[PDB]
Amino acid sequence: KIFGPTRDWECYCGKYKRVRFKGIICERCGVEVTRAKVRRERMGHIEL
Amino acid sequence: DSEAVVPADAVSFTLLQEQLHSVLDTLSEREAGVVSMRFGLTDGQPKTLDEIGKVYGVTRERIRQIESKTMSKLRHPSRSQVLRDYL
Amino acid sequence: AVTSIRIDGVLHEFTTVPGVKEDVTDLILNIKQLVVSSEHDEPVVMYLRKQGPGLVTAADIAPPAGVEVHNPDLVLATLNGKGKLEMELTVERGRGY
Amino acid sequence: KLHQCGLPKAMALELFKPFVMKRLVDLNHAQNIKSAKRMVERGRTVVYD
Amino acid sequence: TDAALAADLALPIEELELTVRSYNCLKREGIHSVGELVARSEADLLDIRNFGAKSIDEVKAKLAGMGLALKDS
Amino acid sequence: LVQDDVLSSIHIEEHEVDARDTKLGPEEITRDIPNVSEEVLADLDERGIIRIGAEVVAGDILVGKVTPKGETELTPEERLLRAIFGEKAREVRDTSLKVPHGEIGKVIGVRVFDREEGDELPPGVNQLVRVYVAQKRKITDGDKL
Amino acid sequence: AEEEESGALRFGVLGPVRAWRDGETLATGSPQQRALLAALLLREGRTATAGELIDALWGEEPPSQALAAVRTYASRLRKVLDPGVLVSESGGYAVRGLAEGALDLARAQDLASAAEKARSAGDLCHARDLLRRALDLWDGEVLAGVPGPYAQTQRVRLGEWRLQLLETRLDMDLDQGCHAEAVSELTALTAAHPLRERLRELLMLALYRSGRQAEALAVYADTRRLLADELGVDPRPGLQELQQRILQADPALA
Amino acid sequence: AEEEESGALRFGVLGPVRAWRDGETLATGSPQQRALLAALLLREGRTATAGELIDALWGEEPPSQALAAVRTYASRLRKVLDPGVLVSESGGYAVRGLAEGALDLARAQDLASAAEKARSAGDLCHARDLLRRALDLWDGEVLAGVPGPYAQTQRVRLGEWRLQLLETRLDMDLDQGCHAEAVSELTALTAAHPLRERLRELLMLALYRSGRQAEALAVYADTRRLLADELGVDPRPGLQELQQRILQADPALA
Amino acid sequence: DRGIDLAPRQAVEYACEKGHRFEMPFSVEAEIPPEWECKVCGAQ
Amino acid sequence: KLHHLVDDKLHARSTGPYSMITQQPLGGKAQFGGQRFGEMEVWALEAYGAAYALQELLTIKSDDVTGRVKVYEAIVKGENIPEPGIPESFKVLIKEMQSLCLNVEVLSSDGMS
Ligand SMILES: [Zn+2]
Repeated sequence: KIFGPTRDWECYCGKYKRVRFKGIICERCGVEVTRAKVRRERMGHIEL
Repeated sequence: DSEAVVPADAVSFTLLQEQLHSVLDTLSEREAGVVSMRFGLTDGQPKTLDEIGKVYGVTRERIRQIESKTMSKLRHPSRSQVLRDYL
Repeated sequence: AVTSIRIDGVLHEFTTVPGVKEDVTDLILNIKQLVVSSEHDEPVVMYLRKQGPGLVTAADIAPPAGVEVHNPDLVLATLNGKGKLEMELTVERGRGY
Repeated sequence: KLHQCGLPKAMALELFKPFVMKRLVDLNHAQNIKSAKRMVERGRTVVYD
Repeated sequence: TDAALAADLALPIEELELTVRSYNCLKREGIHSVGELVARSEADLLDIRNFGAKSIDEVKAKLAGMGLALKDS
Repeated sequence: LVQDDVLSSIHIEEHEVDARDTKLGPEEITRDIPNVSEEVLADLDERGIIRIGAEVVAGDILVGKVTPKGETELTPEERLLRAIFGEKAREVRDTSLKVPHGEIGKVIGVRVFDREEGDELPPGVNQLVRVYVAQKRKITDGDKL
Repeated sequence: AEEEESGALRFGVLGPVRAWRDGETLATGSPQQRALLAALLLREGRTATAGELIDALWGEEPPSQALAAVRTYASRLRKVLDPGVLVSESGGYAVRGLAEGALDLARAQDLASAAEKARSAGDLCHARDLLRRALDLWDGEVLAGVPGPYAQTQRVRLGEWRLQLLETRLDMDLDQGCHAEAVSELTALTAAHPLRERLRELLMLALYRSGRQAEALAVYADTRRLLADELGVDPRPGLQELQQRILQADPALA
Repeated sequence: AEEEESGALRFGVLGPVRAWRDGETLATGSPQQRALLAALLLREGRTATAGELIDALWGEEPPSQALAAVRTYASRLRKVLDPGVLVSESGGYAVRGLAEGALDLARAQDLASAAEKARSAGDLCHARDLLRRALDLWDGEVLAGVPGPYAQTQRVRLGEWRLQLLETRLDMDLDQGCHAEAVSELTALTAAHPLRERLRELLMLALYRSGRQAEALAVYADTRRLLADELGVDPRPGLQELQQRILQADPALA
Repeated sequence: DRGIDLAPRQAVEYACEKGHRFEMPFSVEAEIPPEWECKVCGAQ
Repeated sequence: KLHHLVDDKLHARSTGPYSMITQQPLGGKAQFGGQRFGEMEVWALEAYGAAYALQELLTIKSDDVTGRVKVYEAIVKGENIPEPGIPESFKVLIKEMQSLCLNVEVLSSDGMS
């Protein structure tokens, strides 16, 4: 959800496997459908 | 890493796309049109034989007959070496 | 000179024949020293067969017509009591190496 | 000469492989790129030429 | 006119559009091109087995339709 | 020193592969390698083992192991190509053991271990195969004396 | 008449397509549903789908409502025939309940196989009797009044199958020495069908075994001039060998 | 009939979708249900995940919430088949308990391998019997009435395999000395499929020694005309070569 | 990525108790949930 | 006859396996790797003044994921070599520094990036 999907254009809950509706947010799990290389550039944070 | 893109694979994919467009242009215009929609080659969505029977206006019998004729024509060994190695 | 061989019971040159005191590669080395003459343009297959204890020599080979061994005293292998050696030597006519 | 070096066949094939496939398709020894790669991996004499 | 004669010689025997008898007779001997028949002299096709005068007349009318002639004719 | 076999040596190179039951399923050693010509698999046995004494080259097949499943996201172009040619119904990936580049030799010995037999194996794996390839390297350019 | 079992449903496709029930014909009706029934009958019990049946029977151009037409044809067949014979399977239709020997096609294949086995075993009389009883199952022209390209294809297939059955019966009758009817039937076949030259080769064998020589050479000249005029290719080496064996008076053939 | 043991559950994919439970039928059900059972049958007993089966039934656009649909299809299979013949692992579905001869496809590969082994050994009678048993396996069109482009893929694959199997059958029939049923089958198949070059080469080979030359080259000319009209190219060089050696009439291959 | 038409997207505004407002897209066919997290502070 | 043989010392690369943590090609004879282009190599190429050769050895032929595939495509198709991008290892450096609470931002002449 935070860093990005591990496959290409897939989401965590197993739905939205198709490439056509890219750039949308899944309702079940919130994972943006996009490339797997975005996990090389997306960071989060820890609140202390 | 298995997720790393292989340049040979991408070159093979784009050449497969170009050669598929070329062999589609090789066939007749109407046959190219009907095959472009059966597997939805033109767009991201394939279409059924009843779905294309309204815009073009033919029976299920005739549309599946010309479809199977296109598959048989592409199944001929002449138009195979351009695609057999492409798997 | 001999350019190809075949031994019954042997699938590659790195194994050993059951019943000879040295391995197959040493037999390859001994075959290379065997000098022959052949007037046939086509490859000619000789035959080598020896059974029982003894010492197989180049004279024990069986050459066809138009092929003869010229150094029959050359040692090839040594057979014990359980030695099986059937060998089809091919000779070809050529020059150089 | 002063400006020459001698590469082996395998080295020059693996270094210049994409150029070899491009020229093979240009010289139509193979029908397409995949067949050119197949010949290069197989290593026929036309590839060396 | 070099391109025209090259195209005429390069056409196969299927474009002749004539009877099966003469086509089978010429393909039996191994002839598969119009220029191959052109290079043949009169005695080359007058010695063909089961090749009557009707086949020769039909072939002559055919080539006359395409406008060319035989060798030394 | 080349024609008299003076300076030459036997070089036996060992490299193995094993079959394991992963999450998708267990890979098997077999004969029916997908999407390959029959001539490539001409020197295999029934259980997927290269014959003892089979001459091998770079890129050749030694033992035929098929990956039980890979992720299937077929493009419409590949879908219609599969419809044209017809593809085998089990979806398998060609991850069988092949000879590395620039290596030649004779298969001089094969060793097969099975989980179903009494032989011990590491956890997870089911079949383990070892293939020895031997070449008689002669002296040539670049050898160090 | 000895196999006329009570309650057995029999069908015939070697001639006009008809339905027989206990020796009584059934109202087949339209020739088009007859074509559909023959399409299901010619498979020797093998099933089919509706789509392939329509594509094979109705050519490239079916009308806009072919599915309702084939459905009502099959429904009419369901009234006229037994309900259990015609069954629905995955949207397709098939003929079931066919007993052994009821269909003329399956009986013809079985008798041909039995004749081949008897010929391999040396029983020539049993083989010729079996394939003469099988040849009596043909009711003239195959598929009378049956339209469609499929009808033409199986018409040609059954015609050449009958012709080759007659050819093998003819050659083993020549081997049996009964040339009197064989010569007349060979002449009738050559007059009817000038295309299958194995029949003329059997005619050469019959003429050589009969005794006359000059007429055989006249027939050879006629065959040669026809294969020169309409074909023009050289004669087969087997035909030339047979001709030179006839000319050399080989006592082995006589 | 000799392999009908007690407790045997026979499955069939080469013909339509059916189940034989010691001689009595089982209702395989919906066309999508038939496709699901066939897709489990083609995989010789994988645990195949739910998404893969969903793709196999429908392809690119399966309805979104139809995972429970495939669940209730699995329930249908479990209540119409044995409770233990179908077992689920990690959400995947798997049919086990399939003995030898239970699947006609496994028997088909077994018969093909046995025929290949007999051809390697040079035997003819046993190989002919094996392929005679193999040609009795298919019943009509394969995978009758099942949706899914996946099903189309194994349909065309099994059809092509059947084409090469009949090519081998006709080839050994020609080489062993069978011509009449050979030319009958070749004519029937070229009537069914007009654009196969290999079967027309087989036509040329069969008619070349059975006593038929004019219609063979007529069919060849028709093939050339259709191939020029639909493809506009030249046929394979092996064909022209086969027609060439035919023309000089070599008796070497007699 | 050539010739592919993206799904239509709608803008739905989410507001938290701390007053943070952010815009993120939803698919037209996708159901709109009234419950979501905050991009700034993670509040409801 | 030493064991430093020539039949195994030969090793060449066109496009093989790549490292995971950074997108440079990996190394090793058995793994189809690429020869390391060390620091003194870069010093020598600076000394020649050959900016383009050094720049492409550092960007085009390694660690540019949008560059290697495009260059392979351009070579096979026959067109000219495309312009290089930014090596992925520098982006790894930026992401590493940005996680040590160092506000590392790249700004161009007009503005930020
Ligand atoms: Zn999701």
